[PDB]
Amino acid sequence: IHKKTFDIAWGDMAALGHVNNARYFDYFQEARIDWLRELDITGPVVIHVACTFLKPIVYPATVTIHSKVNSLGNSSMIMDHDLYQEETLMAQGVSKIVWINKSVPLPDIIRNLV
Amino acid sequence: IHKKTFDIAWGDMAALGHVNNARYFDYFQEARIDWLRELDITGPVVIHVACTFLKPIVYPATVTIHSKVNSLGNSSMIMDHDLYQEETLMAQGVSKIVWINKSVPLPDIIRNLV
Amino acid sequence: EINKIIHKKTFDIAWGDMAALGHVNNARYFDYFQEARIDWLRELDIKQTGPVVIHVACTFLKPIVYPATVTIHSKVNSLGNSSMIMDHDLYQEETLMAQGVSKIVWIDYTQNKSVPLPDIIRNLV
Amino acid sequence: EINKIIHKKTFDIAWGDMAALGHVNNARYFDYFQEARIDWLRELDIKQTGPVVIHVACTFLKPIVYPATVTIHSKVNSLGNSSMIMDHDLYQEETLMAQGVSKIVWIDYTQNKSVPLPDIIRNLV
Repeated sequence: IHKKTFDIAWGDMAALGHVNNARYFDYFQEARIDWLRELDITGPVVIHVACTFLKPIVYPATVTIHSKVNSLGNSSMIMDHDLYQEETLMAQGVSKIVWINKSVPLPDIIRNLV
Repeated sequence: IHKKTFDIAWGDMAALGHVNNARYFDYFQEARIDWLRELDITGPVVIHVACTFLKPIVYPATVTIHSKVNSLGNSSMIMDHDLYQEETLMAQGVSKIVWINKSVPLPDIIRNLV
Repeated sequence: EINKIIHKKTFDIAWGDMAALGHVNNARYFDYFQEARIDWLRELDIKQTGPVVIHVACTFLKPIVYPATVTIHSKVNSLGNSSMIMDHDLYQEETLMAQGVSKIVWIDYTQNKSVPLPDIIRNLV
Repeated sequence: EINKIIHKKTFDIAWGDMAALGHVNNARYFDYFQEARIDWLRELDIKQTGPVVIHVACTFLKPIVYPATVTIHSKVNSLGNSSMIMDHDLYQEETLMAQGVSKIVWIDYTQNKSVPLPDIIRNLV
């Protein structure tokens, strides 16, 4: 639903030779900001973030983050990021985003991302 | 069980004025490496990592990561990181670490961290 | 010959690149010059003996702000026996936001001994 | 007076600071000088008008490797009307791993106009 291609930086690599896991969260966050900026987004805050590391990534690489929403509970949402190197899936991201200091019903430009 | 005090860097702050969430994973990872280095640790790999963001952090700050293990299923472990600013809890980290490309029984210097 | 722009790299600023006071951290600029330089050496087919950075500098003429698409135009000069200098001009649109400089030396990595510059770089005279 | 070490900061290298080829990335050095400089200005009680970095440089004499405890000894010179220079020597143990330099200018932030240096810095003559 939202796609972002980009290249791994040589300095995103940690000493044992592949992307630091923490940079995966820099990647998912940029992807989230990008998408929200397209949508022209009282605000969200990330309450939770997680990654599952399937395959380690090496320089050089071109990768693509397929972002999608998967549940809206009013005032809350869950958002998935899938990180592909070529057709291979290298990691799964998942963020819980809330709207706000108290809970405001979900914007209506995302209710509509369905 | 493992404690690490340290100071937030001015450049760990993102534009809206408080620590980038992604740096929380730099913090938990260093804490994990530190501890494993004390323990003198075929190897682990992080398969999963997650954070829950309770309170945002601002410069300057002194914070402390209380790390502990919480389940060993042979060949797997779950490790918690709790990040305190003063006596206040600012976020909860949780990593799943596995030993290895196939599953080796858990080292015996961690079985012993009980 | 030398002081010509032999490399141009376009890209976008990550929202995380920004420091607290609302412009790009200045350490990150070096991350950008570092990427322009590595990409350029890949063109040339360069990647046990090889380049290391002995010095690097940057002058900050204008601050950069998210969102932003910048371009780095790289040129080279001062080739010595092992050494070479590489200037980077970082543009946003038509405006020059910063001028970088990085001195690179060729060594034997395992033996840390200075070693004469590759031929493919020498031919840029 | 000026060129004396007026600041010393001890710390440890993060395992993440290292770049692929097994020593500390060179952008991160600037993160260290940046922290030494901010800490020093906090001593002096410095934090709408204030310092910005116009230039920053570093010479890399020896590579740093994880694990490592380093010390940055900072000194100042070349005070001008708005400008000042600040040298950083980065030590591991008794060995000098890199020499940094950073030129700072005092401005009005909202108005980007050069402004005369604070008195508390001037008194270091």
